[PDB]
Amino acid sequence: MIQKVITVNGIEQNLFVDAEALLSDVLRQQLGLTGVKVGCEQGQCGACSVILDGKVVRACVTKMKRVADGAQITTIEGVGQPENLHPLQKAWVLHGGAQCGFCSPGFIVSAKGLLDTNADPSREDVRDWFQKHRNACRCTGYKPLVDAVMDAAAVINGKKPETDLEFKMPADGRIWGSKYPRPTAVAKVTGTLDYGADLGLKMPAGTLHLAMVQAKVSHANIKGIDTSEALTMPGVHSVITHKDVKGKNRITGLITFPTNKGDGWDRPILCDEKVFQYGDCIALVCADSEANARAAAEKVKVDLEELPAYMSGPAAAAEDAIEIHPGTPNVYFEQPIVKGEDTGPIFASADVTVEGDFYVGRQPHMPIEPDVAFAYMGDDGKCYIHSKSIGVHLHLYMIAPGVGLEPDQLVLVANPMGGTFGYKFSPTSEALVAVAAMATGRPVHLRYNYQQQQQYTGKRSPWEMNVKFAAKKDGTLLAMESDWLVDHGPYSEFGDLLTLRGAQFIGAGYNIPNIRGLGRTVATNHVWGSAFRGYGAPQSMFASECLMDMLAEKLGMDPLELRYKNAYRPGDTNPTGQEPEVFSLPDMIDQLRPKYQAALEKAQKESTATHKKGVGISIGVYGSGLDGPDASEAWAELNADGTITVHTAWEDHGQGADIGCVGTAHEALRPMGVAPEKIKFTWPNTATTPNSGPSGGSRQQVMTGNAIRVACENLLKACEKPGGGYYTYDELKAADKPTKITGNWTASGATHCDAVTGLGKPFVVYMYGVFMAEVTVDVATGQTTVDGMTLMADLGSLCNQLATDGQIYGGLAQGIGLALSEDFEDIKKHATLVGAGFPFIKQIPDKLDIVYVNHPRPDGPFGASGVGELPLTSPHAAIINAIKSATGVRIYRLPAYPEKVLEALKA
Amino acid sequence: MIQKVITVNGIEQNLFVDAEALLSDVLRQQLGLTGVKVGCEQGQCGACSVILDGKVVRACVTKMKRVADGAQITTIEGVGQPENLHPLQKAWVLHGGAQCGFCSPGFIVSAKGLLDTNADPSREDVRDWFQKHRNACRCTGYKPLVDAVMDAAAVINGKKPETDLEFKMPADGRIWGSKYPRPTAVAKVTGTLDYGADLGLKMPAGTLHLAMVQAKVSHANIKGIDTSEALTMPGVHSVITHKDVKGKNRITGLITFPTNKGDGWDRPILCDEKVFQYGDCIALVCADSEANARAAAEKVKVDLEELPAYMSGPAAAAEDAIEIHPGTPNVYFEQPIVKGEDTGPIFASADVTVEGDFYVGRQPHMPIEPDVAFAYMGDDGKCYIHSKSIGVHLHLYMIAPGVGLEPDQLVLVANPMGGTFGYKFSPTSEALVAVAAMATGRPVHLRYNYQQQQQYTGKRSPWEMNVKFAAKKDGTLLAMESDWLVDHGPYSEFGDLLTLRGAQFIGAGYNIPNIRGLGRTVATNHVWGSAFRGYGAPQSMFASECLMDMLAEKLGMDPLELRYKNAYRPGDTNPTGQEPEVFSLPDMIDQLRPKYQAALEKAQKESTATHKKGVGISIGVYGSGLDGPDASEAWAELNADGTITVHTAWEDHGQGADIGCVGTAHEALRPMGVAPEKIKFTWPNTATTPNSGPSGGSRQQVMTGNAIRVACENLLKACEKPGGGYYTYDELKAADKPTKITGNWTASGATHCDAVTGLGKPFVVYMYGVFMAEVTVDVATGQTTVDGMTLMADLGSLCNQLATDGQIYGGLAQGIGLALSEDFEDIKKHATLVGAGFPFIKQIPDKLDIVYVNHPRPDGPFGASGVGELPLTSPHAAIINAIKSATGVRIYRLPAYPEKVLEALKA
Ligand code: FES
Ligand code: FES
Ligand code: FES
Ligand code: FES
Ligand SMILES: [Cl-]
Ligand SMILES: [Cl-]
Ligand SMILES: [Cl-]
Ligand SMILES: [Cl-]
Ligand SMILES: [Cl-]
Ligand SMILES: [Cl-]
Ligand SMILES: [Mg+2]
Ligand SMILES: [Mg+2]
Ligand SMILES: [Mg+2]
Ligand SMILES: [Mg+2]
Ligand SMILES: [Mg+2]
Ligand SMILES: [Mg+2]
Ligand code: NA
Ligand code: NA
Ligand code: NA
Ligand code: NA
Repeated sequence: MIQKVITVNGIEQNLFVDAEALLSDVLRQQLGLTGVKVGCEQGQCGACSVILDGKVVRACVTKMKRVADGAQITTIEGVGQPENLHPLQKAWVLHGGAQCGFCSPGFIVSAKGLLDTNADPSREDVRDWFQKHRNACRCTGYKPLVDAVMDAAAVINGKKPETDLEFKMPADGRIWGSKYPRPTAVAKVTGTLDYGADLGLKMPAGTLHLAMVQAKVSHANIKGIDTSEALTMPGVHSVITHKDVKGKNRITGLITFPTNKGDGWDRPILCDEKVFQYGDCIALVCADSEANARAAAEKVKVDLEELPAYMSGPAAAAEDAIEIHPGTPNVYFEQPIVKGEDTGPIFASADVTVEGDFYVGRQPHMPIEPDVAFAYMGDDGKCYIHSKSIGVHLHLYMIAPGVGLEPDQLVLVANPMGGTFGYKFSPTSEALVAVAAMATGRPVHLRYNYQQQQQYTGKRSPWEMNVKFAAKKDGTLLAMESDWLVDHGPYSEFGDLLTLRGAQFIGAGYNIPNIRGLGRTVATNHVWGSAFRGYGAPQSMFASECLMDMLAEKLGMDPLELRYKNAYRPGDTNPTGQEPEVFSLPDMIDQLRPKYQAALEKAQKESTATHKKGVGISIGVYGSGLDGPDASEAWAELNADGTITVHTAWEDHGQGADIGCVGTAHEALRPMGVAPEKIKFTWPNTATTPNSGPSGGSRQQVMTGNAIRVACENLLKACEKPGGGYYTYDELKAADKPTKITGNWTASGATHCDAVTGLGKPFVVYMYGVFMAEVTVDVATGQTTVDGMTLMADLGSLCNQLATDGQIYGGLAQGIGLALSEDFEDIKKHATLVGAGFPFIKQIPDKLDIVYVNHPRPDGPFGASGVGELPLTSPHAAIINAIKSATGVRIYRLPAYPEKVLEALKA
Repeated sequence: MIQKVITVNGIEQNLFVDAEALLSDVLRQQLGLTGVKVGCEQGQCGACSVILDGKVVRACVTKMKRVADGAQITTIEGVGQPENLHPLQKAWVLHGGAQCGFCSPGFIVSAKGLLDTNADPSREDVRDWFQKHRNACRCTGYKPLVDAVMDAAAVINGKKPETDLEFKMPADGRIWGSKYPRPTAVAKVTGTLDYGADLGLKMPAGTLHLAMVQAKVSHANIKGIDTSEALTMPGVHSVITHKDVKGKNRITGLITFPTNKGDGWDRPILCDEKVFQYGDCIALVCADSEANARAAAEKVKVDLEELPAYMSGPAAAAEDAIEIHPGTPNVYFEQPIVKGEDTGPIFASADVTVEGDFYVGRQPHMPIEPDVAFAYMGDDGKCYIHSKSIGVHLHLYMIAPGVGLEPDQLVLVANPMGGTFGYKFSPTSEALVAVAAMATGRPVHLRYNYQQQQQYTGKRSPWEMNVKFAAKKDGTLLAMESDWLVDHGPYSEFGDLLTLRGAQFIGAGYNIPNIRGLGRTVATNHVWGSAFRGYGAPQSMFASECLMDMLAEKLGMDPLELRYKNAYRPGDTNPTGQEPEVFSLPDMIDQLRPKYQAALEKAQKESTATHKKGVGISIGVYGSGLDGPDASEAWAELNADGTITVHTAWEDHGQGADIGCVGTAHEALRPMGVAPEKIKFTWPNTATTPNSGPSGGSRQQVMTGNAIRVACENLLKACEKPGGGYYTYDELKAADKPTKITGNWTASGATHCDAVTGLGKPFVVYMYGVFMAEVTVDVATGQTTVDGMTLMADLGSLCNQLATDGQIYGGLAQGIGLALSEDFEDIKKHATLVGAGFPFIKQIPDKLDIVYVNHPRPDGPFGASGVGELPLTSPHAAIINAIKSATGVRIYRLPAYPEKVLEALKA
């Protein structure tokens, strides 16, 4: 050990440290500076950025031996605090740069380092700086972060007054549609919002820290578990196995389709008879620290009989394949789509036909914050779980039978969380922590490292697809045929539903009267499927939007004009036979057209012999809702202090559940003149908030926004005074009148898609958009650079523009990754951010352009649709179409790795 | 466990707690708010004061179940921070209210609570508030704290501008003699100075926490130790016993007098053959937490043969008594005093003689911070100890042979510390933590609780005394006889030296030509003797100053006038035959006289039948130095940034080592125009600071102040430019000239007192004072209230008036405790603050008056003497003399408990 006397955030610290200890651990654990966020732990994400003697360093890869006596360190806590915000923090809030907020401290500290060395950076200087310092963001697409740095710099430079970094209320007083900052922003930009790992550090002594004993093969029969060496190791309390589970030790898919061949009870909590994928949790070590638990987990010995593993859909679907779940065929679900007339004769007599085979793979979510959860037994006898769940009520029912609790004896709460992008539509760690809390009686905390986040959370499910179009010479679509095979890994939850998405979205955007297709879901031993932003659309629409360009090529037609010819207009129906609710695609195409033509001309002018430029188009469509007559509930309550609490379980991945609540409520409450800062939101809790439903399917703004609107309308009625005006809390309580008022809303016009035909009216609101990608391909290396993305978006009406702009930029960036760099195929190589192709700032163009072409929705609150998943529906198709425009080569199987593009260029 | 969402220091906290947990632990350990100080842990000291929902509460006795959802908590961190100080914090700094600083956060938070309820309190309102809220201070005597509250209130009320709470530099630029604030004040008032327990919380995981296995009988032969049950208990690493000690397992007294009958090696580190007092440490449990170590220590079984214990000096000194240290007589030292002619014949022929038997007991130091230390093995192979040592070099040599290290392989460092008042002139925990660090190889931390602070740190040693005076009718003293028996408990360190103090100080202040006396030191089984502020003078001068009043009474002379007749004047010598260096007692008496006469008249006028008022006088004298030719060393270094570091081992109990250094250096550096904020001090460290010596004997201002002066004079010479002016650092380094310059100083005129006669010149500088106490005695209950104290003080020249005023107020308050309420006689009953008679604010009068009558010392730096121990030399004699004045009764044996006074009143 060594004494080091240094200054941290301007205050002398008399530190006692191991010279080999990591600065991140010292700052977070010894000094309580949990504003230093840790994600990857490998120097790749920048979340742990601190200033050390004028240099921005990653604290997770800086050992204390590198910190000199008398060193100066600054963390986010030294940049500024609530009510003493630095210009960078104020700018972040104003520009909406904190979505999940997990990267915000690190970007802000890094930016202070930049501005201390270059007071007047260009936007490119800012981008170069964040590239060099490895500041990674998965939510924002980087543009808002650069915007914030530039604004702060202007203020620090005296070019602009600091008051201009503070939001100015619009003249109309309306926050609906405005850039009003989100309530959680201040906490996020000051490092004072506690995420799950932060909470772990602040839990009491005697909290047990868990480590997973995980399968290191992909498929096996388990013969035994020996914990004897582990029990002797430092700090170890006990080891938990399936024998300690008090219920069924299975997670239920809950809404497993009747025509699924499996019962939906396939997924264990702790493996008992079998390993089904690499990473499966076989045991939990409980210890006094994460470090001691992990060390001991390495000594637990599992005796396995390894089995041949099926690592792709086609392998597992072979007629000869051995059943992974004995008694259930590996191909456990099929969904037909049968619209209109038989397609065979139409293809035979059509002027033109096209066909393609396409692939979209196992995209990894890559939030900056790896999975983390904790649980404890309450003083009331219930088991409490606090996690990254984005469907607390859903997950309660998925896990309660398995853990052996009745639903009223378990409570799930959503912690503040650093992104999910859908992986948390699935249970991950909740059942594990519940079992351990129940077995020990003690609080327990489980933090995944980044390798576990990659290997042992669910993934976008790969689809192998064949799609065909028949059309007239004038471009009018006549018929479509489709086939898709969904590799869902070993756990069935929502796999049938994901497969149904192919019937709904392959070919969406156009009038196609005649469709014959079939989706099939297959169990494999690769990573299990969890929702990933777009949930079936990125697969489906990659195929159909690439195939539209192939059709245009075969006709000698411009691909934007081919889309214009076929786009939904009154009278048309979507693939499930339902009429669209608004018709904005022609409007959006007409408004895009001159920008597309100019982009084509620029690409022609600026292309060189070696660097070929191209422009690509695609359409995106997706539902806002879960299928059928989805519903939500909210409670609007006048509090004694005159504030109003809007109680919901609107789960916040980081997308803006807080501001969606406040903005929607504000608009609904305008007759009573309620200031936005007087409106409070509630963190999701299954005991004390209503069943608003999960934040999946881009649904909350529509479903919960409507429930909030109704609850607020009902509160206004409850407060109305005879003769005009409104009663105060005191007046209502004195008259023994209610102050907490319910509202509910149901999408009553919706119906589930049929099991035989796929036809129905699954959503009452959809999101519609048109993408344009501008790219450059280096034909010597095959490397593609995306120079610009544009989204024409019809969101009906904006609840909050900081929220929607940010959602779109973030989705576009994930689309660039999906197109060019991302996959989870190689269990070890793709288990790091850099290994799996995470998009760092230079991969995302500064030119991300949005044009809102909003057609108010009949059933949306104040006309709103969702936004969340729209920007990932097909940006990757636009990008691949742009590579084709540039070079003549078509990549059918994502991602467009440089060598793959080169091979195609040279064939 | 329960989730509680509350606000702490204005920030929402999502807390997870045990409902039974103490708020102090939650705030300090879970939230890192080490500004909440914990001392007593029993709700008696107020150090842990926090504001909870507008009420000031003691966090150490507030369980989390009392903290409601939505509660608001404020700690010192929420009051203000460095560079954002609250008016109360600024006022504390300006008024010098932070000496050790350990109580400062709690008083400030408590005061904010006061001012939030009563914006314009009277001084009595402030006192009533601190009484009610149990805010205890052992350093300041409370008056400076009340001063600070009143000043802050005026500012908060708009009656006075906030800028007036900031120090204004004197016109002359001189900080010597000024009220310049001490460097450490800001950290203390903001809770950002880490004391030893705070450091423990900020040490790395894998630091082991120690608990002592202690004797629960006073005297025994040890037969065995069974650790078997303890080793099985939660979190336990190991148990350390004497078998793990690598050296002699004894602490050496180091400077044991040759005529001592013992070898000075009597004190074990870990008991091996015997228990010598209740509380002796027999083993150390090492565990993952203090709580787990303590729980396991309760299960360690010690097999003992209890022996009869001698619990007082007279019992142990009986001719028949069994030797506690076999081979050494219990009476192990005698010091004669033989001055002038044989006293028998002088007593026989004198006009008047008086005699008395007096007792001063086992006063407990009662710092607000209980003892704490830690140790580790450095990367350099040395063993480092960080403790409350106020003599780091001294303690290194006292313990190194016992722990089995050569002196260069051990390093002792003084942590910031919450008071000692001399107990840390002794080793307490240093050898214990060293043994454990060496045995385990791991960092180790040991915190005493308040019961252990009381039972198992050293104490003022009781003296049983008989003193006699012979005098002429006109009051001229002719001769003195003295006998004293010093109960030193079982451990000899500095016991012989303490006994020699009786030869030096019994009768000090007056010309007494003929003296015959004898002091004897005896080992007992009550608590071992450690220095307590005044170190022999409080005992010695209680006897002689009470006896002077008895002489005055027998002569029918006024007791101030009797002192005036006899006080040192040129030509006189002190009891050791040495001439005083200055002669200020007559001056001080002349200046006190009219205030004494007015006080007498007030007492006469204001006395009633039931409440009798009186006025008492005493003189105090004490040396500044350790005996003989004491010395110190300092290094003055010009740093590259133009600051100057003054390197010393001036140990800070809280008295002001920081400001003594800065003020003395500033004065010495004035020719070069060095601003005070440019002068840095060094925390004591045996490896990297010079052997400046211990902060004992009121010596540092004289010894180390002179060394600092010399080092600074030498730095000026090193920086002088030919032709006038001074070179910069850059100019000196370029010329390859030295920048770090030594200075030393020795009290060359001093000699040790003779072993046969007691004569010598032990100190070259003394401190001189005259006390006046004003009291009221309720003759129905025997309760005495001290209504006022005055000290006429000759300190030569003031380095810093905030420091000296505070030292005097603090010493006067300890004198009130010594006189009226304090003892450590009953091992259990006196093991709490309240049980042992700690003076809370209402026991200390707001009227504490100082008059400086400074006679510059020939050998002091800029004329300064010490101050530290002067105010405790005899205030308790003045108080007892005032009780006699008021009521006619004399208390001979302290303390003057009400029942004791009543018994005397009624006899
Ligand atoms: S770079 Fe440190 S946590 Fe990712
Ligand atoms: S806001 Fe950047 S990772 Fe979420
Ligand atoms: S009153 Fe809480 S530590 Fe003393
Ligand atoms: S300053 Fe109050 S206890 Fe030391
Ligand atoms: Cl057909
Ligand atoms: Cl391909
Ligand atoms: Cl490649
Ligand atoms: Cl004699
Ligand atoms: Cl008495
Ligand atoms: Cl009493
Ligand atoms: Mg500022
Ligand atoms: Mg038509
Ligand atoms: Mg190749
Ligand atoms: Mg202020
Ligand atoms: Mg004389
Ligand atoms: Mg009695
Ligand atoms: Na901590
Ligand atoms: Na792993
Ligand atoms: Na802590
Ligand atoms: Na004890």
